[PDB]
Amino acid sequence: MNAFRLTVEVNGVTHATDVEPRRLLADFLRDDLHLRGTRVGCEHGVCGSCTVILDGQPVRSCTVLAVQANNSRIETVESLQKDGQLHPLQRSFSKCHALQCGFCTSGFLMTLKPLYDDEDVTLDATSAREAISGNLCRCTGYQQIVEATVDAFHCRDHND
Amino acid sequence: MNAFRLTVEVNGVTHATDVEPRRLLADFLRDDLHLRGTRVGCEHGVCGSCTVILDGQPVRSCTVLAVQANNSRIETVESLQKDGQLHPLQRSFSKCHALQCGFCTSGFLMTLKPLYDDEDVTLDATSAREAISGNLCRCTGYQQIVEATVDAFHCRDHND
Amino acid sequence: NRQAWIGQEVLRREDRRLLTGTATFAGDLGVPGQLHMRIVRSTQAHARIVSIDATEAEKTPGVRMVITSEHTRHLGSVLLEELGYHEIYENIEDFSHPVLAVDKVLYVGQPVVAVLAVDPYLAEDAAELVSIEYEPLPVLLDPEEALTGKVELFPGRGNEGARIKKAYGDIDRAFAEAEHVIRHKYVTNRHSGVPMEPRAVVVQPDPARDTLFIWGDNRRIIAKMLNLPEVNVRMKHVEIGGSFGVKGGVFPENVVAAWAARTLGVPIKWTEDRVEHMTSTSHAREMVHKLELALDAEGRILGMKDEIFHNHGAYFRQAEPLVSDITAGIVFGPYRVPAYDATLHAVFTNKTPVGAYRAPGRYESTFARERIFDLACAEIGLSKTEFRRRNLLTAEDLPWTPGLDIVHEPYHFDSGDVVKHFNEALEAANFSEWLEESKRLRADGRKVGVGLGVLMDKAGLGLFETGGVEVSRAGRVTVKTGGSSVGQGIETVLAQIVAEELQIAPENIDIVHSDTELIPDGVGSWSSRSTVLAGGAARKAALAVVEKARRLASEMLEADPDDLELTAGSFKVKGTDQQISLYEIAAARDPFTARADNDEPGLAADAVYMNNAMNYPYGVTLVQIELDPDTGGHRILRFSTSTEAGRVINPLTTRGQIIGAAVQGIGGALYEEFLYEEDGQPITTSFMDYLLPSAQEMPNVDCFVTEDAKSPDNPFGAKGLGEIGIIAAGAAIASAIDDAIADGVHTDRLPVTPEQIFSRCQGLN
Amino acid sequence: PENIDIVHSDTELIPDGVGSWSSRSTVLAGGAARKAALAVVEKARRLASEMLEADPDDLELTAGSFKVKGTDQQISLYEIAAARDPFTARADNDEPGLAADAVYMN
Amino acid sequence: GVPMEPRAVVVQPDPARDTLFIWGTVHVHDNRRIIAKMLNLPEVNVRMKHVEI
Amino acid sequence: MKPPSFDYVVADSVEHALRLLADGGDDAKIIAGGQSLVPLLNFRMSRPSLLVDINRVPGLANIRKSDQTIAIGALTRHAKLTTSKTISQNLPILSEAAAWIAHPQIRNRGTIGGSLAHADAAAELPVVLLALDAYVTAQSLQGERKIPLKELLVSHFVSSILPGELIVEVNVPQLPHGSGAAFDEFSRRHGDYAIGGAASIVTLDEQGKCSRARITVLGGGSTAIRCQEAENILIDSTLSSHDIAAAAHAAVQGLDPVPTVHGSAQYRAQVIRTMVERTLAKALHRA
Ligand SMILES: Cc1cc2nc3c(=O)[nH]c(=O)nc-3n(C[C@H](O)[C@H](O)[C@H](O)COP(=O)(O)OP(=O)(O)OC[C@H]3O[C@@H](n4cnc5c(N)ncnc54)[C@H](O)[C@@H]3O)c2cc1C
Ligand SMILES: Nc1ccn([C@@H]2O[C@H](COP(=O)(O)OP(=O)(O)OC[C@H]3Oc4nc5nc(N)nc(O)c5nc4C(S)=C3S)[C@@H](O)[C@H]2O)c(=O)n1
Ligand code: FES
Ligand code: FES
Ligand code: FES
Ligand code: FES
Ligand SMILES: [Mo]
Repeated sequence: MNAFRLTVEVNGVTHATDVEPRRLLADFLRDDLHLRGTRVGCEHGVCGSCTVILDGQPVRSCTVLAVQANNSRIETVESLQKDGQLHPLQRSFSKCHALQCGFCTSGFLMTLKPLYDDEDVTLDATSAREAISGNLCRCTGYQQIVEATVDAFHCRDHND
Repeated sequence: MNAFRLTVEVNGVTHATDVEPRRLLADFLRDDLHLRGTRVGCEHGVCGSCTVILDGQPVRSCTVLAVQANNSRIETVESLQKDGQLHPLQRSFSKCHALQCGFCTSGFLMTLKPLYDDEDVTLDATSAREAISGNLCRCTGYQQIVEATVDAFHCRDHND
Repeated sequence: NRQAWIGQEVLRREDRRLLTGTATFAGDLGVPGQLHMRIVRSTQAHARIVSIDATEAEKTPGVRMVITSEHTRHLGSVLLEELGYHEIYENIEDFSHPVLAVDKVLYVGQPVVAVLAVDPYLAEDAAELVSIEYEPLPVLLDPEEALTGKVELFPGRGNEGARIKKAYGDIDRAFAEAEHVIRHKYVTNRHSGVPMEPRAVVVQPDPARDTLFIWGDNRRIIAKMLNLPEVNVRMKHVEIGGSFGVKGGVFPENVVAAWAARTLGVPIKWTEDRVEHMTSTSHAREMVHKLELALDAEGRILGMKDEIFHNHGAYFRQAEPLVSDITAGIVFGPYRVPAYDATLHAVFTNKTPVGAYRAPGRYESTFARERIFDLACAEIGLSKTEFRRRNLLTAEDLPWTPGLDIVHEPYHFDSGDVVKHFNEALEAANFSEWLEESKRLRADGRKVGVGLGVLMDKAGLGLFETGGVEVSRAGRVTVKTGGSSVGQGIETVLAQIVAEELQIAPENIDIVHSDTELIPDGVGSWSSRSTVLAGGAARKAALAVVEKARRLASEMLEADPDDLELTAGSFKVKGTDQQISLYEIAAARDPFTARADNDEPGLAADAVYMNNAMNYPYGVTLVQIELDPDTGGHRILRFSTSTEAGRVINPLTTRGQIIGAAVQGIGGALYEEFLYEEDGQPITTSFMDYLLPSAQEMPNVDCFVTEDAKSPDNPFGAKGLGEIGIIAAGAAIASAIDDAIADGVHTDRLPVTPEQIFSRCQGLN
Repeated sequence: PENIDIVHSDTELIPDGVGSWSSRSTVLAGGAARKAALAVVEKARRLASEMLEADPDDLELTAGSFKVKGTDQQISLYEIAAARDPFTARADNDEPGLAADAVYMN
Repeated sequence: GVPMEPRAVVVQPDPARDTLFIWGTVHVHDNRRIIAKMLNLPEVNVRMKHVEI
Repeated sequence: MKPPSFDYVVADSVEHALRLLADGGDDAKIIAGGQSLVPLLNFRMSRPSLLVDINRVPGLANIRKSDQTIAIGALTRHAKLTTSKTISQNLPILSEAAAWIAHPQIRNRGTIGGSLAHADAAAELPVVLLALDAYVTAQSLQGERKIPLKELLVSHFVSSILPGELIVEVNVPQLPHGSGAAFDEFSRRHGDYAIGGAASIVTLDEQGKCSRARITVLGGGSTAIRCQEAENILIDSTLSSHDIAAAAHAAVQGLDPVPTVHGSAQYRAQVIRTMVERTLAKALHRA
């Protein structure tokens, strides 16, 4: 029982706070940082929603103690939209109706983000399925998600 | 730069918490010891509502830094009621319509409490007025309060 | 003119909330002074108790209180089911916890003791330190062994469920007057929804002589048990992340929270552990089916028959036994069925209490039938396909008020199939089929299978569903509904329906639901209901505002007239010379003697209500699997489920429902089962054991195949759709697999494990 | 008056109200409360005559409940309301007001 | 008047943008009508909550 | 869902770390990725006294072609094992075998070191590494031990590491110029823990004869298993479909699989397989 002084940059914003070590990063991000965007479904790195960008790499915010993120950059689904506009991924996710409840949306979107931002590769239906596969959904059947991701990557590259 | 650990007894329950020195007792007794019973009207030891029992003596929770109250017994309006049954002071206050808004009720009640609990004195209209005078009300004005306090002291002593 | 909204692919309204992270879920909610509740659950499947009073829990600093049965049992009483039929036997018996047991325990997962701490960590910390004394008791697990003594759950007279029978026509003389008679016993899984959001409840009391605020319309029960009404509600809107009928209605956790929040005046928050979910929440699907089938030399049905045993788990939640009543009603689906005996047992075992998972009783029954069919098509050798072609509907003989005690689903009265023609669906819904047949080109691809789905969607429901329409000032319209947004895009469907009738873009309609202060009364969204019902409300209201306008906006200007050109968003008068907008009317009429809108559904004589609404959708599912004869893995090469349904309000979101529903069913067919060791201990509790379908395994393919044939008799004639995708996903896979070996349609017990696909070389010997 | 609770200034329950200024709220809002409570007595006494079979004349009718006759049986005012559940209806009143307002003080 | 409670307001937005909750004490608490028009987000959606004064 | 209370210290270097837990101590544990330890804490299935985060020690995530071996630091993520030096018909097999481990989001924080010292009976890296005759250097306070992979893997969730004794590096015999290597796995869902899987490597004598071959098994006992005598069947042979099948049939006959909800004992063993059969098949293709 002795709190640890943590320093983390969330969505560009720096933070300084005492946390007890045992607090999971997911719960840290939701409380008191009050970014409910990150969602928790399973409890052992499966569900997907959990997923956040840590230092450029998508990792589960739920198999990582908050204290382990000290002096590191973290990005959540909150950081996608910039100035009212929805980031291309979100825009195409709506264009193809790639979501129904909401839970498996932070997870997929953040998994797809660095993949998008880096110039390669294309994502075709087959390679698209393998990409999102690290995230589970109980509403869409992925069919539309797989269709959604592909659309996002066409307006990206071969754009007209 | 400087945190201070309080060890204070409030309405029986002892609390241990770190607070910045400049926070006033009133603000401390409302956050995060969510005892909104204590009310704040003026800001300089006048309104009355402010008033709490400190170590048996009624003092303003508002001219005392929360930090000055370390290792001391504190009681608020929440502490009158004992298992549903309103403390007689509260009863006569309703029996005589000694309150309309609510604000000047913690203040008066807590001022009157130790006076009640100690075996002396009687309170007659004249000596009753002098007692409550340390508290201001903008609704009654006092006539019924003075009538209320007296009633409370008759069922107290001579009492059939 | 103008354009049409209904039947058009409109990007749904709920999207932006969820994409950005503005969307609030019950778990996201925080309230100052909160107490975090952790529930100490059962670790025995069956036992009486001699509990401790921790003490060592209450001792841990940061623990405010610990709730035992001492508190909750006086009271409220046992959870309280629902309307209002079915009160023909007398339970309790069950309901569930209820609310905390200090007598007997009836399943691993049952709430025994609740703790209350400052953070959720200290809650689980101290909950551990609670010690409960147990005396184990003989553990029931098999539905058949349940009813035949010797072990009992409700040691009084009870003792093990409800018996639901349905019959008419002469079953036996039909069985006597037949050449070929077919028998078999089928056994079905135990799944549930297992949505991505676990259960969550937040309660805020107004401790001052008042109410309760609840986040997570069945206020009605909690209100009653606490004896806190007149409500005094106050259910607050939060978006939900998957019900599939699992999150159901009232849980023990729901009422403990309210009680404790009330008797303390302290905000109380509860969020469910996943392990908790897999052992605490609505199970389903577990049924046994004995089936007798009578046939003439032609092969048409002369009658069905036999017993069904529903493993209800330990108690009666919702359904109550609505599901069990429904199942016994529609095991016959869409067929010529002259007569049958249908006798159903709602039985109990030491398992998580059963609720209504997506299309409850339909996945279960639809399996048993399309498998007792493939078996007749084996024993008479007649083609599996044209059996159904020979023997479904009565093209001409409609309305078809069924034989046996029917409809009675759940009750009063009739009923029958007046929804469109059956077959030219099955006929026309064979794009790709007969060339999907061309196999094997001697290979290892093996599979082709069919399944059929009627659905008691509709379940009126019923009798009504409230709605309301508000136009005011700033260029927006607000629609209140009794329904609930669970993910099906209800807030959008209504947005279209209203937009069409109101002549205004749906980007301007906002939809409000499940705020009980605002919406004093309403039903929820059950058995594929609300679009006809809650949409019929929205129409009725939007049809009232237009008459409020186009008759009292007649007076605002000249004249009556009354006129040509009804609307383009406004009303250009008697020609194209100018007009009053529709918002401007509303802007005018607020302090001036009246108010500017409508909530027309309804009055003392009800509205909107589509009354016992029948409305049976139907279709086929078409499946081609590939098998790997050792390993026993599989690759579903082709998949296509078919559906005829009313008007189809939104093609885009309807596709989501259909595709989505199927994957849940395919998941049930080959992936999902709740497993239990001999002592009643649940095994599949994490996510590694309970296998939800993932992106790679599922067919890249799902063919939307919907047909708008005869509309029913419920305005703009529509149907329920959110449950038809799943129905046949069981029956089709199984028949596909048995065609895929082959040695003939002899599979019963679902799901289909690869170990079972170790008929591999028991195919060679 | 103990059994009666009062809710105010919560615009979700109360989409429209005037307020409280210029010594008014009794004859206005109390005048609202009257013809509301007077709307139930018909909604109830009418509804009670249908519940038993006696017509709207009885004893004189208050407990608050319903004594027909003198002095057999009775139906409480709450049981009437509890009975009007999802039976095709609703057990309450809110008649102030419409177009050509209510309450009427001009 | 100089009453004992000074003026106080609390606003919680539902960023789902649908609505806005005001436990403020605006003294005709049915004069959301002004705030509504002003902000141009009328008229429900500005849902006022009860507080003692 | 919530872990128990424990204390936490960030390790600055190897020795300073080895010290920090020792006096910790007794039941103090180290933490790298978290991907097995953290889930265990969420289930409260392990309650340590303090954690020592070695994850920030600078000299531990290296890849090196060192001499006759290939050196791999213990903090090397699986994510890297998929995309690395791994070239030259000296992939050698890892990126294919590390590809079966769950999903990118896990592979992104998981480490080779921890995965070994944890040692699940279905852990993939051990199976494939034992086929490569691995060599783990576990530095401790007192000295520096070197454990062959046959000795490291004790049991399910159990390694031959005495409390302390941190795995620092993993080395592999470089192999074979030239040869073929393949790994396959069977699981109801891709990326899940396998029912049964195999890792087999063959080296060929110009042209069709064979000179050395090594085979291992996933889901055999409580650990990865050498199919030593099945290897002798292969060696000196034509590599037809009459010795592969025969090797496999004898690569199983001695196993004691433990039944699971997904696996029956014989099935599991009978799913040790043809994983052997098709892995040996894929070992050979001009490779
Ligand atoms: C959904 C899911 C699926 C998974 N599937 C698989 C799978 O199919 N196959 C598989 O192999 N794994 C799987 N894993 C987890 C697997 O164990 C990780 O690859 C491994 O834990 C990587 O993390 P780590 O090695 O840093 O150990 P972590 O648990 O991340 O870190 C601490 C661990 O390191 C251990 N350790 C002990 N001594 C040392 C030392 N000297 N140096 C470093 N670490 C040490 C400790 O015992 C402790 O458990 C899965 C995990 C999840 C959440
Ligand atoms: N975009 C839509 C959505 C629905 N419908 C149909 O119209 C009615 C409106 O939906 P609703 O009344 O809510 O139907 P249910 O109450 O049966 O709920 C929908 C159905 O399908 C579902 N879809 C879901 N999707 C998501 N993402 N999450 C859930 O929890 C869902 N839960 C369910 C559940 S439960 C069921 S049973 C339904 O009959 C539906 O078939 C439609 O035509 N177009
Ligand atoms: S819930 Fe934490 S990773 Fe899926
Ligand atoms: S909608 Fe429920 S998880 Fe995708
Ligand atoms: S405000 Fe502190 S005494 Fe009046
Ligand atoms: S202060 Fe306003 S009523 Fe006494
Ligand atoms: Mo449902």
